[PDB]
Amino acid sequence: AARRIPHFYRVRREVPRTVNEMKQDFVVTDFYKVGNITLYTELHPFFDF
Amino acid sequence: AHEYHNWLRSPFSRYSATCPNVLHSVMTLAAMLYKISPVSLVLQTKAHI
Amino acid sequence: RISALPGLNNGQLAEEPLSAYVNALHDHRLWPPFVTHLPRNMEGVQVVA
Amino acid sequence: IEYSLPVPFHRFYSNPTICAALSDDIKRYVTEFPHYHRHDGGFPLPTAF
Repeated sequence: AARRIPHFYRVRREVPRTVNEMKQDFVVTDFYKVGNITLYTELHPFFDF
Repeated sequence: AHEYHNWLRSPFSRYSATCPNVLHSVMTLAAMLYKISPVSLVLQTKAHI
Repeated sequence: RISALPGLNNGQLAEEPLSAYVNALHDHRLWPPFVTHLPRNMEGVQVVA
Repeated sequence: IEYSLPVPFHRFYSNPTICAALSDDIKRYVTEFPHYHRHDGGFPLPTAF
């Protein structure tokens, strides 16, 4: 792993964000609004989907 | 002398001409440089600025 | 730190970061008044002597 | 700088600037995607991490 760290960044290509990361995007006010596409995932307080 | 095709117009110097010399005037000159465009509007509004 | 919204500047839409779309300090088309090195990014910008 | 090897492996302890200084591949990668030059996480850890 430590030696092939450079091989990962060698590929000049982008990565998708996780839904948890895209979910942090929203302010408390508009987390509940229809504009939050990640709501279909927030099913359980104690578990993430 | 091409003001109208310039990036910073007369209100910038009109502000900096009398602003007090504290850090807040620096931050204000920075926040005045927020672009006005649909992308910039959505980015500012989602942040509730 | 103030000028670019770090909670929303996470992406691109052209081959430019979103922070370039929100604040002029962050795009490469605006130049500082004084130059000692030329900038790395000069796609649509052309310099005239 | 010749004997040191960067390893971004955590949400913390993955500063893009340091690991870009230490390796040329991460330097190219960060110059490709300036929006990845961010410290809220979001900077892509390698596939193993």
